[PDB]
Amino acid sequence: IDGYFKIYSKHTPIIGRDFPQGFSALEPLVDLPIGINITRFQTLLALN
Amino acid sequence: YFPLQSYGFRPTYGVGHQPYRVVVLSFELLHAPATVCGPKKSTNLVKN
Ligand SMILES: *[C@@H]1O[C@H](CO)[C@@H](O)[C@H](O)[C@H]1NC(C)=O
Repeated sequence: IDGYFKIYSKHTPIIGRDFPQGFSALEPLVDLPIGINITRFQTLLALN
Repeated sequence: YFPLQSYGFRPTYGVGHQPYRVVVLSFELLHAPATVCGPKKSTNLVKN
């Protein structure tokens, strides 16, 4: 938003198997004043 | 002719011929979120 990259995050235990039904707001972690275009993104994996 | 020429600074030289260190500070225009400012804080809390 307007030149700022904002990252909100939340760590929740999994009481069940996958994607529990519940509500929990995401607190803001990080704000960066980078001010450049973002249009594509990808995740990172590593092999042991 | 060689584009570069040695200064050959000497202490006995005059003020005009003496070496002088020059630093230029150039300020970037406001195109990205501002990341440089000055120290600006004072005063106490004084409650009630
Ligand atoms: C980058 O963002 C600017 C500002 O919104 C826009 O004018 C420009 O077209 C964008 N460039 C690309 C390659 O998406």
